[PDB]
Amino acid sequence: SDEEKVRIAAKFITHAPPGEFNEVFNDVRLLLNNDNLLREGAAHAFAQYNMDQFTPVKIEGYDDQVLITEHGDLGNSRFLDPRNQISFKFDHLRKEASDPQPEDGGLKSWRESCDSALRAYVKDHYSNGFCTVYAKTIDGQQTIIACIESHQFQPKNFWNGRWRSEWKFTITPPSAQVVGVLKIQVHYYEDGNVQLVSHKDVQDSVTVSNEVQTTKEFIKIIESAENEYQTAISENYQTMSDTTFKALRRQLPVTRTKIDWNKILSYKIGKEMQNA
Amino acid sequence: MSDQQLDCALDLMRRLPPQQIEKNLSDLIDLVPSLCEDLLSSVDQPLKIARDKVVGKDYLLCDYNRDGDSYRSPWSNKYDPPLEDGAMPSARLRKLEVEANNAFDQYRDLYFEGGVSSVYLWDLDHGFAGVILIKKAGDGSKKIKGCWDSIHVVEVQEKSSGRTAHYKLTSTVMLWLQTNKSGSGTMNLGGSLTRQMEKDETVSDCSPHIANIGRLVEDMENKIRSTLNEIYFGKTKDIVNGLRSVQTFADKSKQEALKNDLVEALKRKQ
Amino acid sequence: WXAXCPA
Amino acid sequence: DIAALVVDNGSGMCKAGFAGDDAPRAVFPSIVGRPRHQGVMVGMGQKDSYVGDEAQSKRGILTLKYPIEHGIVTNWDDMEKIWHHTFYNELRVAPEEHPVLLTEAPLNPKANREKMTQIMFETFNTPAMYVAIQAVLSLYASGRTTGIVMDSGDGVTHTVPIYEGYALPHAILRLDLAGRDLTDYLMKILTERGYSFTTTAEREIVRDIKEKLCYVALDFEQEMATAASSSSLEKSYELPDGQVITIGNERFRCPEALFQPSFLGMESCGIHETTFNSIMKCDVDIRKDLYANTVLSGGTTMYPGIADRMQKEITALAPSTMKIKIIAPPERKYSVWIGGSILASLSTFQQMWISKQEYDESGPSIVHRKCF
Amino acid sequence: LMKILTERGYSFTTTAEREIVRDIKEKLCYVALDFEQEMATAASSSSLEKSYELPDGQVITIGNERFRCPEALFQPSFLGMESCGIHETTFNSIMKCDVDIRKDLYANTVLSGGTTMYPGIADRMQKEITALAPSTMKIKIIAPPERKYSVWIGGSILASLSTFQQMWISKQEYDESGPSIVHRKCF
Ligand SMILES: Nc1ncnc2c1ncn2[C@@H]1O[C@H](COP(=O)(O)OP(=O)(O)O)[C@@H](O)[C@H]1O
Ligand SMILES: Nc1ncnc2c1ncn2[C@@H]1O[C@H](COP(=O)(O)OP(=O)(O)O)[C@@H](O)[C@H]1O
Ligand SMILES: [Mg+2]
Repeated sequence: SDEEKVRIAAKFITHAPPGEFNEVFNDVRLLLNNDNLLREGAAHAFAQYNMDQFTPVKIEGYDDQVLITEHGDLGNSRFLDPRNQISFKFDHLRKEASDPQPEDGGLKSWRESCDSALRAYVKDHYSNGFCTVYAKTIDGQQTIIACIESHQFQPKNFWNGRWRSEWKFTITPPSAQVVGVLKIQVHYYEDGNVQLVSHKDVQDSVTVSNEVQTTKEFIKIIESAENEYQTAISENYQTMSDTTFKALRRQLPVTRTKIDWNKILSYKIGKEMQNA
Repeated sequence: MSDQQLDCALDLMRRLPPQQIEKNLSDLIDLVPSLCEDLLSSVDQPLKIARDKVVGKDYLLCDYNRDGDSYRSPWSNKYDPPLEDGAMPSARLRKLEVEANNAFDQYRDLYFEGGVSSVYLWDLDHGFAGVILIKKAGDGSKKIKGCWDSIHVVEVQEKSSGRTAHYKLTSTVMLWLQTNKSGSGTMNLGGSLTRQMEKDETVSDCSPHIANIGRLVEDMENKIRSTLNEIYFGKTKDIVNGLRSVQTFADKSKQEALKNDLVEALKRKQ
Repeated sequence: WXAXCPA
Repeated sequence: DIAALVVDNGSGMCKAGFAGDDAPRAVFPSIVGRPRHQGVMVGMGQKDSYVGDEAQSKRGILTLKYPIEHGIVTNWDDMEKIWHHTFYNELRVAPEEHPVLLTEAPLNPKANREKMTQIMFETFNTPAMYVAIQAVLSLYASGRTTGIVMDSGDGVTHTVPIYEGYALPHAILRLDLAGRDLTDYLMKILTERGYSFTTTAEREIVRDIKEKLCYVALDFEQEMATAASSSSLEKSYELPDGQVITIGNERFRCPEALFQPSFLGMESCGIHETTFNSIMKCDVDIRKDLYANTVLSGGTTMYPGIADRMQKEITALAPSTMKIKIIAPPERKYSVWIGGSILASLSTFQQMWISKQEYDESGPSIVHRKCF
Repeated sequence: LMKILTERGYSFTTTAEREIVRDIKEKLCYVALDFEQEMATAASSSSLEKSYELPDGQVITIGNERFRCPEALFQPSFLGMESCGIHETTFNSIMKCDVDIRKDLYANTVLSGGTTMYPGIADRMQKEITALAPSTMKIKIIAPPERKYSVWIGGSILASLSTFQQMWISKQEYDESGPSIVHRKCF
């Protein structure tokens, strides 16, 4: 059925490697061979993808880009920038912002206390990343959501990469839970395809003060946590060749010398004595 | 448009997760029906272990030992399901096919420490061309979870002088890894690769056709696994590093000043 | 031996 | 006034001199010798440790220890003897009034450089010092601001791609295979014909036999067939006791271990694949610049025929549109030192010495944020 | 032993007498567990001396010289040699092996051949190798009570295998490539 064929299209599209949505989309369109079906069905899948990517976009005439997220989804293909307190229509196919409208409670103080400290963490540690503080109330609890994205794409060096991150804090006086999720994807396509995909949960708790100093607790945790996660990854790639990647296949035999294909019967005889 | 459909479908299989290629490729076939026989015969697939009940050694399934909807087991030379008119190699080749199945079982044992392997052979007008299949999966513990899939295609141009032959190998390697720790989270690495090479080695009683390809395969797999470890240890490492510094890196005036002085001095000196 | 050591 | 001192002090040999000359003043084997037997004759002078060239001269009664192993200092109380000998017996100048430039192989533990600067400041009282990367200077010695330097000292190997002077720290490939491993493997393969060199002194005999006769062949299998079919690759050597040994196949089997480390029991890649990975690990817009300006260096690259062999291997690895060109200077052995004498003699480098005042106000760790 | 026995006043220099020296060695000498403590034991009170009778009927008496001969295994400096003892030799040979397999190596360290049949060599080897290897590792010096012929026993076991019935270099094979064929077949 064209519903299932379109369902298979959403499968393929929503797994597109970061920065390669357009290249997947053209082939999926041409293989489906129906722009009308794809324009009526896949408009959900494109939105699913642009949220999963925390897609950054430049609002025209404004000083910083904004991150497309479910935490900013207003329906109608509108999204919120909580920094300027304005919403825009977003083109989920073209990645264009349009129609900036005013989109003005007690979370404001927190929204600010956090955002400048978060932009300081971005300025300190990210080369070309972005961030946003969304804020919401859940069952009367004040909930602050801090989002980070970084993405380098180089279709002339043949590699694409992304480092997304999301954090939650909920005011539970004199304390809070801290929930973090760190997500990475990367792909290299020079004469072969190699892909890293990796997600980590982080969780901790904090003791409250005024909003300002409480924010510096939040950032000091996030800094320590991302520093440890990236450290763990660097040590892991410096250790896999002799442990994990060594598990699947051995770089060289226990002999530490290539096989001597003349002698090949001799390699039986140890295992003969395990039956003897 | 048909090749434009075909070249676009092959661009999909470079831009998907490699853990589910045998799922995505079936899905791509599921979406379009006109490309069934092509992509099963053109792009690679992870293998499929079937069971031998006569002798009791596992083996692998591909298109070269396939006749109709059955598959030739190399350890018994009988198709399962039982066919009474299949495709058999010559009595010259059955001597070699067990010999190459002895050697690449031994290359399976020293390098992988487990897994399954298979060799098949078929004939050409002036030589023989074969296939070497190898699969090894995770042993059961969680840091090992993932599979390796090696597929080779050799061909041999036996020159009628009887001294030297022309060897040609087109290898591909499918890989997927998943490691889990408390500090590193959950890394689901993986990928794929293909290469080819040639050789003109002499053939004699001191270096037969079994020992000739036996140096050809384990050299190419070493040249493939070494540089595949230098894509992980290569780009996918410092791409992740090149996305922030743990350190506030300062300005560089005098370092750059020394660079400039060196440049100016070497404009005369060189 | 021939060089170094007797044998 | 005062002229800066340059001291390589890499594995195997210490090369030191004054900055401004075109050759190191003193080159001596960086070893330390302890007497293996107890003296019986008095009134003729007895030392508990011969250092430098004296040790190699009297190696027949000494146990010889190299203070550096694989580029990492293993016994500092002998490295201090090495430096004291360098300063007072070869250069003949007190270090307390001469700034010094030292070299370090890349990717060496931070504790090594830290202890190095701490010793150089607190024991020898030098007014100021600096630590440069051992491979970067060798690209200055050739005048190339950009290019890939393959340095292969006697004990360590490293390939460093450097563009516009700023070396790329993400493509610096280390390799533990070097001259000392080639000496060990040469001993092990000499055992095949019946020659057993096993003592610490005889390692210098086999080391000299390698530095003199060994050579890298273009095609290994063809040369193996040649050395098997006839006796035209036989060469004779004369030990320092008069015996005459003869080596055939072993002449090129030993150095070829650089290109196939499997021969030596090493899982790593050869030096040609290492250089190709160092060129492939960087951008695709400068990969070509690196291919045309490949600079060799270090003593282990002084083998006859390594240039053509490296060129063949790299052009077989690299694409067919890139032009390969191996730049092999005629004085590679001292290339790292020469490049130093340039860097120290620059009129813009004298604002980069770690001054003793700066040291005491910031501790040793300042070396980790002053030297790149 | 032919050298250290002179300090007592004995002279064996003839090849016929080297056999008597070998017989005294494999009858009285024994490795000590703490060489310095046994030296102090011998210097404190003579209770280690044993009487041996040559084929002439003289009654020689070796005391301290019992363990000074086998100790030369662990300290080749006594023989004017530079290399290290047998324990450090085994330690370096093991640490040259692949890291993953080392865990099983330290458990199956086996002594063999004649010279390892010294009284007390097992405990000494174990102490030395466990003081050299880390404490997490399990050191087992397995010493078969018939290790004088273990090489031949293993050769017989290997030769009796049907799988080994194809590994014999045959005469007709020898005629093809000359004696050099031995370098190819044998590992
Ligand atoms: N042609 C050669 N063949 C073999 N070994 C050589 C050759 N040339 C130099 N070497 C080795 O390299 C050493 C010189 O290296 P050098 O340039 O001083 O760097 P390092 O100070 O790290 O040893 C020699 O002493 C020798 O062991
Ligand atoms: N208990 C022992 N103490 C000292 N030496 C011994 C002992 N047992 C055997 N040996 C010595 O070991 C050697 C015998 O070892 P063996 O296994 O026969 O090897 P080989 O065949 O090379 O002699 C002889 O020198 C013998 O005197
Ligand atoms: Mg050097």
